[PDB]
Amino acid sequence: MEMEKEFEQIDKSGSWAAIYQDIRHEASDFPSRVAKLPKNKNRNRYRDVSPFDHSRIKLHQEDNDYINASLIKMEEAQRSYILTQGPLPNTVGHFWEMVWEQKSRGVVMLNRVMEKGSLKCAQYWPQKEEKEMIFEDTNLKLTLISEDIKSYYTVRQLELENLTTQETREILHFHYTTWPDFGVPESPASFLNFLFKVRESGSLSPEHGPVVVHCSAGIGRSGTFCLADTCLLLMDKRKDPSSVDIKKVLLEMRKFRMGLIQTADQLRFSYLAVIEGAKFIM
Ligand SMILES: CN1CCN(C(=O)Nc2ccc(F)cc2)CC1
Repeated sequence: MEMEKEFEQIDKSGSWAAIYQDIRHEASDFPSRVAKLPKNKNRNRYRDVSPFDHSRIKLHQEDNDYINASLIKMEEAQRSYILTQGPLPNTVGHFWEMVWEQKSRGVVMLNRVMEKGSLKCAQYWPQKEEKEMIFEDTNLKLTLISEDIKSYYTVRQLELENLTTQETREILHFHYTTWPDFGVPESPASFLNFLFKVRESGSLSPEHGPVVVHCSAGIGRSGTFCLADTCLLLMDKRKDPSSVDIKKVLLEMRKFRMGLIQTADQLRFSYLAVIEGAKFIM
């Protein structure tokens, strides 16, 4: 079926939970043996969210190459993304090592450091220009260059220096700051505006390594971001845009990381975002 009318048909019939449970039943199951090794317990935020072995990002290190991060490679859309958990106190150096080694240009953050009165990720970037951060375990230096605070999101320019080689690179930090503590946004308008700002920066384009996207677990809000982006790109590329099937795209993405889209409300919000976004594109 088309999307917008499939949408009203699920609303009128109140069957979002049944649609979402079908997706969960059909999703791929691949091994995640490296994630479950005992030496990696303090590298995982949640015991039930792990990268598959076949798609995990490897650190360029011979001691321990493990990070909770996955490469999502979308062949028809010609887009790639790295989806990862919010960094932990003992993985902030690994996080920036990955950004460096994968040649990423942008980092997309969809959570606040504290939500619901608890810490959802480490404070992994500097908040003042004159107070830079040094990650001694991976030999990197990170400096805040500029910050632009808007009503729904903040954009930061950061300098990452590889202290072994003295090479430097400019990294863009795109921080969506207004996702509610509970539920999903009422309108997709600010989320779509944010997606378009990431696109306009070049961070999603083939001349760079894959964008790094995270929330707390790296599957819920993060899944909504890449699902909406890929569906809108396919609607531009194909002769028949009504052939784009958001459930099929989501199942393809779940071949590369488990659990993408965590609730039926997140699934409905993803439909809404693609539907409204397709009208603005034209
Ligand atoms: C002001 N300009 C913007 C480009 N720029 C940069 O560093 N790009 C980049 C390339 C490759 C990579 F992996 C990360 C960033 C700094 C100079």
